Formats: sequence, C-alpha cells, structure tokens
Amino acid sequence: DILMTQTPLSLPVSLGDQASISCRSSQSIVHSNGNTYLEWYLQKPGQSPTLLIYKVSNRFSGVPDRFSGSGSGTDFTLKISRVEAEDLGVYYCFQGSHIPLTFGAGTKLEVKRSDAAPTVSIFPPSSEQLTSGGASVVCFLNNFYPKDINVKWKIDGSERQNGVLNSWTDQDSKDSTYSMSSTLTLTKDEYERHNSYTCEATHKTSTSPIVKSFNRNE
Amino acid sequence: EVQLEESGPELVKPGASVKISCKASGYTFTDYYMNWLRQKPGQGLEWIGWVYPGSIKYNEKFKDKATLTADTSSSIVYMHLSSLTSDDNAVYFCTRWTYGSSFDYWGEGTLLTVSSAKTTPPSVYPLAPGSAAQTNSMVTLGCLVKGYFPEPVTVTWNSGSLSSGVHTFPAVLQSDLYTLSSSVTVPSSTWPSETVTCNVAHPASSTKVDKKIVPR
Repeated sequence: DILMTQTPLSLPVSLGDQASISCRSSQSIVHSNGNTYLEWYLQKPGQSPTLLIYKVSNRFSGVPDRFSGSGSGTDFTLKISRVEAEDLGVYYCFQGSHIPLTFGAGTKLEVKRSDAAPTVSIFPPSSEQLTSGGASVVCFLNNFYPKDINVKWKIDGSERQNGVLNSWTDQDSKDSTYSMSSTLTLTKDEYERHNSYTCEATHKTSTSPIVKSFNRNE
Repeated sequence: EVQLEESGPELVKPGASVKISCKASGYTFTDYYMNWLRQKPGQGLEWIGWVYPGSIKYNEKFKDKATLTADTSSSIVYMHLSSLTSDDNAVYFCTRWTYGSSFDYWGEGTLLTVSSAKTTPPSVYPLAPGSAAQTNSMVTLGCLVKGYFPEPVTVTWNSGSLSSGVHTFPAVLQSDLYTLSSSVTVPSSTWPSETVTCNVAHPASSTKVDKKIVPR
C-alpha cells in the first residue's frame, strides 16, 4: 500500500498570503503507462471532496489559477499563491497509480487571527437533574484562539480523569475563534460526597491557569 | 448536468447489513467507473472498490464486508455492507472515474450509524449560574441536552430570536446515547429581567421541550 504523508496536518494562514502543502508517497507513483496519477482534493465541511489538480500539475476546469501543483518521484507540492475565504477546508492528496488507491490524512487550513483568552463558566448540576440521580458539572470555555488548550478537572483539590466528555466547535465563521465544552458526569451519590469542583484551563494567553470553581454549599 | 445521487442515511443494528445506492444521470453510464469510498469522522478517505460492467474490484481490506453490484439498465450502482459494527460508522461516497479523468463528480455522501440503542427522548436541563455572574455585564447561560438517540436534536433560544452569542456543541456518545449542550451569552441588563428560553426538538421521538432559564 502506498502511504501518502501530508505535512503539515494543520496550517493557519491570513487571507491573501500564500500556502504550501507537501505530500510525500512511500514509494514511486509512476504508473506502468508512464503517467503519474497524483491528485489534490478540497473538502469543505459536510460536503463532497472536489477535484483541484490531477496528473501532478493540471488544474481541473473551474479551478482558479492561484492553485498550482508540482513534484516528481515521491515528493509533491500544492501551492496556493493567494488564500481566499472560499479556500479554507481540508486538502487531501491522492495516488491512483497503484492498487489499492490511497489518500493522505488531510491538511486543515484555518484562518489565523489574534490570540484570545477563553471566557470560562462553570455550572453546577440543576436540581432537576439531581432529582433523577445524576449530576453533570458543565464547563464552557468560549471564544479563544489558538485551539491548543488543556482543561483539567479537580474534585476536592484532586485531579479527576474519568467521566469527562469534551466537545469542540469548529473555527467560528464570524470571529475565527474556537469554543469548547467540558462535562464531568457523576452519580448523585458521588456528587454529594465532594464539595469543591474546579474547572481549570491552560492556554498560552495567560501565565496562570484560568480557573473556575464552586462549592456544593452556595 | 452530470449528477450522482445517493440514498438517505441509515440506522441499523450491529451484525445487520445495509444496501446503498448511487444513481448516475447526465452522461453515458457505461463510459465511467464508479468508485466507493469511506470517510470516518476526523479521518481521511479510504477506497472500498469500483463497480463497472466488466470490472468489479475490491480493496483487499473490504472484500468480506462489501459487495458491489451495478444495474446498467437503470444506470444505478449498489454497495452492500454486512456484519456491521459501529466501527463501520462513516460517511460513504460514490464518485465517477477513469484513469484519465479522476474523481470529477461525487455523490452527496451517505451516513451510516450502527447502534443497538432504541429511540430515546432527551432530558433537557437548564444551566443557570449560582451567583459569581450577578456582578458581570454579560452572563452566560446554558442548556444541557442529554441521553438521547438518535441524532439529530435541534436547539434554539427564544424560538430563534437569540442567534448571536450562541454556541451549540457537537454531540458526543457515551453509553450508546448522545449528550450535547448549548451556551448563550446575554447582557446582564436583560436577564432575569427578560425571559431566556431554551427550545429542544428531537424529531425521532417527536418531542419538543421548552425550558426557561431561571436563577437558583
């Protein structure tokens, strides 16, 4: 199986500057007929991929000239000479020369913007939930950039790993920030045994970890 | 117009089997091959195999899972997947192909979910703050939608009226059921003073719930 390694797997860029995705095959992708069947696809979220370049460097009809492809042997490049809003999505390279046909992992292109610190809120469980014998403690970490963030939970001063479910939004379309939801799920009995609940985030915007807490008496 | 049209989403139980169709129109069906591909979430694409009258080839890896068939007389192809487990949860695509033309037109994708869960309506809980918020000029409120099956659920706030400052987060699976949540940020001047209400519709179970967020 030819492996296709794309790098980088993520690439922040500002509108109008110029991007390069490398894609490298684990073996020669010259077909016996002599042609090199290397291709590039763009997939926007919840859509089919869409063909951009084929046979290494040929643009598919409709594709702007800002896109261009190049390479040989086992080593190829896609270059976007001026990034535009409609170019953000995931880029795959593809090899059609050896069965089984194979794709690279993908390279996500995101809008760069300035560092934003998250707004963090913590919410104890609603009395409604309690009365059915569950307790979820929810933490929102909203509108931050960049995406690299670590949340950790403490119950009574002590780290807690199991029972946590985390969910991320995509890059917001208006302001280019990310958001995240962390939920600690406990049994009612379990929640009532402990008193301090902390939601703790580490993000580059702050030297200190950003902490929210509450005590079950309040 | 060249067009490939795939069948709707599928919800089946483990060990069951599913058939998906890809109907071609806008061109001479027997000139192009059809390839079937899979995309697991957050992952790349993998090639299942192609169907063409004259050639049916499988990726070695799928050759016990998949059976590809064509009906040239209605220019529609089928992929049959069997003994399904939830590791087969993916979006399945068909494209048109030749060595010389590449994957130029694609189907819209078909979603497959394999699960043993039965339809189960969400519980909706309101997330009001406990008082370190009262001081501030903006306040964040929440709605926790949990233990439902299957996707999707629609959440809105004040029937649609509040659209800015809303984040609704992707559902995660735990114990075979889904949980999702949604935040809204509103100026402290307008809450509790004015009403903020969370509206959840779960069409599969035919359920709508409205919960107003009230202080504790």
